[PDB]
Amino acid sequence: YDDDWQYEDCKLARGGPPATIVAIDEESRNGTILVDNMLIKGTAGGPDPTIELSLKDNVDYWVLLDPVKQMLFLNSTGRVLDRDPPMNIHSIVVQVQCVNKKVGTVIYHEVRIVVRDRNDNSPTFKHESYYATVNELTPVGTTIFTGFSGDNGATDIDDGPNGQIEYVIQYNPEDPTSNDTFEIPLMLTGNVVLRKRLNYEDKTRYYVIIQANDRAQNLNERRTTTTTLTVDVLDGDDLGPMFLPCVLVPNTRDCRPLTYQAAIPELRTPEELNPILVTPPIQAIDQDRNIQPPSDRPGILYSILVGTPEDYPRFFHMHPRTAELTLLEPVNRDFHQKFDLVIKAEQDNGHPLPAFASLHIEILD
Amino acid sequence: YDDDWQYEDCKLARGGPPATIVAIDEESRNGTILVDNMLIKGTAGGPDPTIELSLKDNVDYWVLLDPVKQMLFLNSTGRVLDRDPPMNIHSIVVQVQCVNKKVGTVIYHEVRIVVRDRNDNSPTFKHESYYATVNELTPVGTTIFTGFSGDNGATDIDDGPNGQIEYVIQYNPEDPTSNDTFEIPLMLTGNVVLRKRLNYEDKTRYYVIIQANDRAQNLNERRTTTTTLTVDVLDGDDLGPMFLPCVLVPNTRDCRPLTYQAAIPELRTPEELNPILVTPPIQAIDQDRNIQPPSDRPGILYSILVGTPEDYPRFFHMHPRTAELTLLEPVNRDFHQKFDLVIKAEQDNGHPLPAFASLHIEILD
Ligand SMILES: *[C@@H]1O[C@H](CO)[C@@H](O)[C@H](O)[C@H]1NC(C)=O
Ligand SMILES: *[C@@H]1O[C@H](CO)[C@@H](O)[C@H](O)[C@H]1NC(C)=O
Ligand SMILES: *[C@@H]1O[C@H](CO)[C@@H](O)[C@H](O)[C@H]1NC(C)=O
Ligand SMILES: *[C@@H]1O[C@H](CO)[C@@H](O)[C@H](O)[C@H]1NC(C)=O
Ligand SMILES: *[C@@H]1O[C@H](CO)[C@@H](O)[C@H](O)[C@H]1NC(C)=O
Ligand SMILES: *[C@@H]1O[C@H](CO)[C@@H](O)[C@H](O)[C@H]1NC(C)=O
Ligand SMILES: *[C@H]1O[C@H](CO)[C@@H](O)[C@H](O)[C@@H]1O
Ligand SMILES: *[C@H]1O[C@H](CO)[C@@H](O)[C@H](O)[C@@H]1O
Ligand SMILES: *[C@H]1O[C@H](CO)[C@@H](O)[C@H](O)[C@@H]1O
Ligand SMILES: *[C@H]1O[C@H](CO)[C@@H](O)[C@H](O)[C@@H]1O
Ligand SMILES: *[C@H]1O[C@H](CO)[C@@H](O)[C@H](O)[C@@H]1O
Ligand SMILES: *[C@H]1O[C@H](CO)[C@@H](O)[C@H](O)[C@@H]1O
Ligand SMILES: *[C@H]1O[C@H](CO)[C@@H](O)[C@H](O)[C@@H]1O
Ligand SMILES: *[C@H]1O[C@H](CO)[C@@H](O)[C@H](O)[C@@H]1O
Ligand SMILES: *[C@H]1O[C@H](CO)[C@@H](O)[C@H](O)[C@@H]1O
Ligand SMILES: *[C@H]1O[C@H](CO)[C@@H](O)[C@H](O)[C@@H]1O
Ligand SMILES: [Ca+2]
Ligand SMILES: [Ca+2]
Ligand SMILES: [Ca+2]
Ligand SMILES: [Ca+2]
Ligand SMILES: [Ca+2]
Ligand SMILES: [Ca+2]
Ligand SMILES: [Ca+2]
Ligand SMILES: [Ca+2]
Ligand SMILES: [Ca+2]
Ligand SMILES: [Ca+2]
Repeated sequence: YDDDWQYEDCKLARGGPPATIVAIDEESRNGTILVDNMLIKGTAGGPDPTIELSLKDNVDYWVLLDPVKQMLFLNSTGRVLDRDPPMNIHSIVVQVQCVNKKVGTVIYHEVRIVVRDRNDNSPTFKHESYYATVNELTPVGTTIFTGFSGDNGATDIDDGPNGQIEYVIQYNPEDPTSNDTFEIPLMLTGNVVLRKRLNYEDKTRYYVIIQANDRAQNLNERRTTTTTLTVDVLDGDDLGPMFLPCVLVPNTRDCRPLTYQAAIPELRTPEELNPILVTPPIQAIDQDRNIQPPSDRPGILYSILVGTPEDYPRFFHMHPRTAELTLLEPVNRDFHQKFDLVIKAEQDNGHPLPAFASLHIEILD
Repeated sequence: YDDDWQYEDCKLARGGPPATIVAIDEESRNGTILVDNMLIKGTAGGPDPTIELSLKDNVDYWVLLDPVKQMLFLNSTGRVLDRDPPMNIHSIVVQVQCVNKKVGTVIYHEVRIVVRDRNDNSPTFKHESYYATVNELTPVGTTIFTGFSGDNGATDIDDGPNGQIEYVIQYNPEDPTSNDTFEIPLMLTGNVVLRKRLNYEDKTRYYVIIQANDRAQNLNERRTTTTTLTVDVLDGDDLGPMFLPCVLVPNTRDCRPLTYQAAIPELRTPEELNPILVTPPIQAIDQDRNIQPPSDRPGILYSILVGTPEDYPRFFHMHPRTAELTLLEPVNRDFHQKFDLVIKAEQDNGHPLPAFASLHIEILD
């Protein structure tokens, strides 16, 4: 038991916890009052003080004390009280030491100054730009970009909601359909989902403007940074062959074929006549003009699909890769005056998507 | 300093660490020798022993001691020394207590029996079966199933390689193309990737047999469990309309249209004649017969694409949704004897994939 602790000098004349806890905003002005009055019993002033007050553990001298008023001030001339990196000052803790002069006892009064975050930083993207490719056959609802994952996206150095990031697509006045074609359903991840079906024939590149905004409680205080995600559409196999030559029908993408022509002298043999010349030459090309890589491009199979009269298979053979037409036996014109055949060109990859053209063959007297 | 510790009795007559460390396989027989000889100096036998030996900390009585031979045995009658759950006995630790009888000193000799894992457990799948759906337009290389993720896959309760799981596709003799169509490139995840392009018209369900095997060092000792991943293909919009009626060309999927027919009496007015009857009625349907959901199904647009003579737009109008044909002005047969028109039916969804049919119109005297 000690009689020296029975005094009230050096003890706090307030309710609450032993620590004196206060809060100020980061980056507060020099001279900002931290504690207006410590409320420590006793007097440090006068010619016969009963107490002596001083600061201990005043790291980097952030706090100044007036021992008579028992007032603490922020010392920040020439510097900034930054809560964010690189400083990371989330609180300032110091001790007010009080000595009771009558008996020499010492008491420390902790002071904790909580430094409140301001939203003084904007999101920064890891990269200057972002890029994705998407095959045009990709179904709607496919997640086509995850490139903000694993901190490759945006970071904000503020605390709490001030540092939380939401990714949102903006309307792009320079590419008005991009915000209709793509969506970010989960703001917290920034992953981009295909919202509308693509068509390589119509549009092959999109500029998707993606903002990253912080979540400050006050909308007027939120900060925003933008990036562009460039999406290139890759040509997919949604179209089949088209015969050449063709004429485009005005106001359409339908390039219609001609009727191919051939003529066979009656009674001459295949040895004499083959190969049978067709005018213009039968050819077709894939309406998908930029399939990559080249090894994914299909071959085209040519055939005589149907024809009139229906005995044409007795007389004609078409090479399936070259479309070369050969005669199989001599033609007696008493029995066979002409043929009208339908030629098919289709892909050899299980997705035939055929085109059709007519071939007229005259038998000559 | 104590003279009582200057004796060799109760100390180990061997090199190595203070703990006596040995290993046995899990599930070892009752009576399995754990330590053949503790090598403790002194004699516990005879009528004047210099030491006394006993076991301490013998949890659940797994160890038996012969104090004279200094031999330890496994006590496992009626039970199993299981290293795996539910027992989880990875080691057995007991103390051999030695008392030096001349001076009463006590020394404990730790014995650690490491229980080695056997590969006595097979992988178990969380679920009886697994299921995925895949739109047929999905590009090759798409990861189409991740359903083993987050422990929804297979678990093995053995330790180390004995408990590691590899997921591998097996050839399915009941569905021989499924192991060609899908692949698991990362054995450790079991995620399934589309390896070959789908076609709903050809195949709509696959049974993919997926084994989960453990990684026991000896192939003969590895354990395997199988599951089936059922994959259903969803019909996608890769095909356009087809006109009806049609006749299928033998050995093909090409259902060719007829030439539609109409006849218009000369000089009668549109009021008198409309609508112009076409035989058979012009109709088309989507060659994709099971697009889901119904709201994704496109409408069909009908039009007169081209025609001869080329003044037909002065005379005829086709309703784009119903294909109804109307006359726009009376027809003078001195100037117009017949028309041969090409009708197009295409989808209205930006992927027209058109079909074409002929329409012959006679002007009647
Ligand atoms: C900074 O604040 C302290 C405390 O009020 C004050 O003593 C000092 O004069 C101030 N310095 C300047 C340059 O204003
Ligand atoms: C105020 O802070 C600055 C920087 O730490 C320091 O140089 C100065 O000595 C401090 N002033 C006082 C009165 O503690
Ligand atoms: C895209 O931006 C425009 C203009 O702000 C807006 O009308 C439209 O609703 C947006 N589209 C989507 C899918 O949000
Ligand atoms: C089990 O093993 C111990 C130690 O060898 C032995 O004493 C005991 O007889 C054995 N019990 C049976 C039932 O074999
Ligand atoms: C052997 O283990 C069983 C099960 O713990 C126990 O009942 C028995 O008492 C033990 N025997 C000895 C000799 O310790
Ligand atoms: C599928 O299984 C068969 C038979 O084992 C085998 O020939 C074929 O190579 C396998 N396919 C793939 C893609 O591994
Ligand atoms: C693609 O993946 C994202 C998640 O990364 C989903 O949000 C989306 O629905 C799609 O499955
Ligand atoms: C920055 O600006 C964007 C709009 O461009 C807001 O969404 C955000 O709240 C912040 O004010
Ligand atoms: C991201 O995009 C927005 C809108 O174009 C710009 O305001 C910003 O400067 C950044 O380029
Ligand atoms: C990203 O880049 C696009 C142009 O490529 C801009 O329009 C946008 O403002 C952002 O800087
Ligand atoms: C997406 O990336 C392209 C370059 O690949 C840029 O041109 C565009 O501005 C956007 O950043
Ligand atoms: C789908 O996603 C898996 C990983 O989950 C990849 O292994 C695969 O290449 C594809 O991108
Ligand atoms: C179980 O059986 C499979 C083959 O079906 C092996 O891959 C595995 O090593 C284990 O022996
Ligand atoms: C998984 O599939 C394999 C092969 O069909 C079977 O052997 C096993 O019983 C399980 O059904
Ligand atoms: C999974 O299920 C299929 C049949 O649905 C079996 O063939 C296979 O053996 C496994 O049991
Ligand atoms: C995949 O799932 C189907 C049922 O949806 C089963 O029929 C098949 O055996 C496999 O387990
Ligand atoms: Ca700051
Ligand atoms: Ca801040
Ligand atoms: Ca911020
Ligand atoms: Ca294409
Ligand atoms: Ca193609
Ligand atoms: Ca076991
Ligand atoms: Ca085991
Ligand atoms: Ca195992
Ligand atoms: Ca389809
Ligand atoms: Ca369709």
